[PDB]
Amino acid sequence: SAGDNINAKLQLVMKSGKYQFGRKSCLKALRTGKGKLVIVSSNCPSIQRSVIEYYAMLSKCGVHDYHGDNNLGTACGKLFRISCLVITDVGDSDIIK
Amino acid sequence: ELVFGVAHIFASFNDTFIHVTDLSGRETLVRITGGMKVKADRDESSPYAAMMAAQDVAARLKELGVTAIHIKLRASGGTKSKTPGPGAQSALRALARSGLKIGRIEDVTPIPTDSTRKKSGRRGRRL
Amino acid sequence: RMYGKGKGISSSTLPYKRKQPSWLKQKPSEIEDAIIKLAKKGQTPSQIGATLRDNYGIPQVKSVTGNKILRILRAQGIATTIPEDLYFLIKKAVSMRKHLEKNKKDKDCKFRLILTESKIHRISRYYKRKKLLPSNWKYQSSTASALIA
Amino acid sequence: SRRTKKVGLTGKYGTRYGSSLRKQIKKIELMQHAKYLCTFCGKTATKRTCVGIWKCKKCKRKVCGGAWSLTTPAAVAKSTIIRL
Amino acid sequence: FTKKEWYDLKAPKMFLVRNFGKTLVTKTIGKKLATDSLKGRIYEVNLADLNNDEDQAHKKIKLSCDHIINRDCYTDFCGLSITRDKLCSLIRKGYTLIEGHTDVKTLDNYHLRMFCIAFTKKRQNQTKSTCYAQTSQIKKIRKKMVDIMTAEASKVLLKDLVKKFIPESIGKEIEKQCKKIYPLQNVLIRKVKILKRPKLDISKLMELHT
Amino acid sequence: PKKRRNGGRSKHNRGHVNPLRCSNCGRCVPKDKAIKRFNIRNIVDTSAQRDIKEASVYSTFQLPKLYIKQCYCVSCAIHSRFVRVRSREQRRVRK
Amino acid sequence: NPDPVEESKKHKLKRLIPTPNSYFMDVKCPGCLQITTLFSHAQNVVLCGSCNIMLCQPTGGKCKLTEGCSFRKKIE
RNA sequence: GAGGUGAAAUUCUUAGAUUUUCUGGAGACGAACAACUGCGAAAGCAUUUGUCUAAAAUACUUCCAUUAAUCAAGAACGAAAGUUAAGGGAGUGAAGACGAUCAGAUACCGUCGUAAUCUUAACCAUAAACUAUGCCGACUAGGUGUUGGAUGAAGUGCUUCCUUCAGUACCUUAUGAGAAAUCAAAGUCUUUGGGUUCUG
Repeated sequence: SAGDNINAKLQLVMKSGKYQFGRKSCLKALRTGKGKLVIVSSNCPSIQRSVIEYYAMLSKCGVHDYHGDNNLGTACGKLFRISCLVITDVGDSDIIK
Repeated sequence: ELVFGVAHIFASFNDTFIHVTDLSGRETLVRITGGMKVKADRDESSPYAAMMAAQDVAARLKELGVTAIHIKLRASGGTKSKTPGPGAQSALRALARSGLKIGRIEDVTPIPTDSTRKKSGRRGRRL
Repeated sequence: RMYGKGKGISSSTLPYKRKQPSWLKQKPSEIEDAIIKLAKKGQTPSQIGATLRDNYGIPQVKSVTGNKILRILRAQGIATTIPEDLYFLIKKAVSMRKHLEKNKKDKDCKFRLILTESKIHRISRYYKRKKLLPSNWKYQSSTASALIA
Repeated sequence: SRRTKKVGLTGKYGTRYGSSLRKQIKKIELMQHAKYLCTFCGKTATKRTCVGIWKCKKCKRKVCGGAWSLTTPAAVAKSTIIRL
Repeated sequence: FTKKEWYDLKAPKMFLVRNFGKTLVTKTIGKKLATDSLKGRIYEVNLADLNNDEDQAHKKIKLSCDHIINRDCYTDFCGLSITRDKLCSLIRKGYTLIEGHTDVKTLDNYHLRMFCIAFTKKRQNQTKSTCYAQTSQIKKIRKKMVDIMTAEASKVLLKDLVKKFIPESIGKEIEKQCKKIYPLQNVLIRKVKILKRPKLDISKLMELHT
Repeated sequence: PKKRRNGGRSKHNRGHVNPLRCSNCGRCVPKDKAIKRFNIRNIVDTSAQRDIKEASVYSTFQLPKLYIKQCYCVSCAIHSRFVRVRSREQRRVRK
Repeated sequence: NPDPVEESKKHKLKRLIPTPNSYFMDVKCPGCLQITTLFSHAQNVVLCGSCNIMLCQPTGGKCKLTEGCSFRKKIE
């Protein structure tokens, strides 16, 4: 029972706070600095992982590899592959610490 | 000056193997059993056969010079029976009355931790 | 018991006293304020009531406030669109389906999946018997993963 | 509607060849022709191209495998290798 | 036969008698060296008959020959196990039986696989027939016992290990630690086996024998 | 009829048991039915025991106490006089 | 005469008239001097208000409390 | 000379069988602990370890607010045996060969030995699948236990006793029953009706 915590936190944050996902959208968020933390899928191509992680460390933001693959669609509430998440406005959730 | 030798006594409801070996456990000294003693095709495990064979090996070992004997008791096998055969007690009695030095007696009859199927089917034997 | 055997008579019994406890002085206004804030902070209503009873000491909310917990949560529009029990049971359903796809040999898992999905259909029929659910719900086993929202 | 009861994909062979060799063959081509999930993209779009190569339409990144199964018990020794 | 010669045996220095018996070897004719056949055998002697004491009549140690000069051999520790009669006599119904084993590599690059047998305790005030413990309790017993044994079985050398098997300073501390969780009864080490040993070390073996 | 209340086996809240084999005949019997005797018989009879003891050494050597734990099927048990038919009114009494 | 029964405490829960075995307590921490309210047979951990310290170990029974303190049944 | 038997024979054995001991392989199984003990709806499930998954029991001043019971149709699992396809194939071992005993013996007994038994993927849906007692629900009588809890008290943070749950058996009693054997449920039935299905 390790990833159940992150699953629940993501479930709460989708209800509670503004969210953006998609490669171009997350790039824009990290460039403008609005992003607060990024969730990256495990099976995402290594180039995307490297570029997102480098941009995060340059822009002073968090980063978190998910426990599983790019089937975060079943967890995030959508119905399609997503493979990357940027949380622009954390709502009332315990994801920061 | 005291020297020890192993004596395997194998009693399996039949011929009582007497097998005196070097204390190490290889290159045995004298193997007599009970078969070549009784020619009646029966009573191999009878006390008479074991007693006389044991007294013969006692005389032979007196001649050789070894006196101290450890005892290793084996009975049939892990798949046929579990109790020592009738002739084992007679062999022990004969070795006691022989005059040979006796050491330690121990049981080495194999005990199967597994449950390998033994002879006769589910209905079992009929005698 | 619904399945297997065993009555399991263990449960919780509410006290004979139905008014507010005489020692209590806390006011409902702050009681509803605190419950709304916490249920927004994130917790399902059963444990919401549990933590209200434990950490906050407001026994018999139906007595200390003139309304029940689900109704005071829903009256502000924050109400979850699926009931607590059905949501939890569907989560269990998707969990053992995720396991059984990996392992097609677990026969007791198959048994309990059949049992739980029968319970799912029964409870869904009950909840749509009232006006407490969209009438178009069918719960196909395909979109069960994302149906939790 | 359902044009056939049980023959299914092997109806292309007509009445020739015995049932003990048609039911036997049907066991495998059903899961051969069906597309498979791709690890590299998560899109179930990997088909067959030859006797031993599977290709994802989305990835355009082909992977070797068995004759008709992308994975097989003889190929699930990766767990023993990877436990190290 | 009449072509064989006596061969006395020797044991490492720490023991009390260091000389228990005489083995037998065939003649010295070719093409055998009359030494390779002697080498690589196994032994069995009571620790009671090797230390002249009654208390230690329930354990036996195998000895494997490792070096030969002149007439007397040198042997080496090869295996420890328990006597079958006391092994059986310990086990009786009404108590659950606890078994444990693991593999530990020693400080001397030696691999020894060992077993322990444990029993429950009636104690005084239970006034009942059965004396069984919970499955989780037994699992904790097994985990704690393996963790305890591996420390003192790896941090020391094999000579110190085999000497510490003489006063049995393992079971006493096993009992002391398990006192705080669940009381036990007579607990011991059933069998020791040599999983693997490196090549011959003449210098170390001869210094340990002297 | 229902001659025996427990059905010749302690089977209760159980579905199946691992079956063992009879020592004598080899027939398969479930564990909770076969007669079991946990037996402690000496290696040799006392007559030879005496001579062994005073022909032994250390003056404290003790002869081993062997263990058996043997089992028997119903038919072999009743054949080898391991059990008695007893009487109906007494049949219920065990110990 | 089962109606005026008196010693039915020893009887199982949901006796003649159901009555919970639980109760509420007021705990005073020794040397910390603060007031708070606590529920016996709770199911979640609790910390004080004045100084954040560990109170209870939640178990299926009546909770473990702390080594010291003075708890009084707040029942009226 | 060895297996062998109530005997004997078949069989193996001067090319060293049976037997002691050491090393490597294989397959099987997990005894002794083990029980009128546990879990599983049922068939079943006893070495250790890790992962994943479920269920039940207690306690609750937590929620839901009638969401329940049994079921024609239907569905899921379903011992051994058997069949299909690969693997694997020790031991046992339907077939069969034999050697015996026998008035004869195709069998009981003895030697060998094929299908099989074991693993993966599917069928087959039958058993004395037996507490032969369908399931749910209230009541009537006590004791002895015993498995897992929970409460209070005491031999010394630990160990027993008091009480109470859920199982779970046993022993006695029935102005209860029945044809009896017997049964605390097969009882609360001519003073005949708690609900429900199936069957003769």
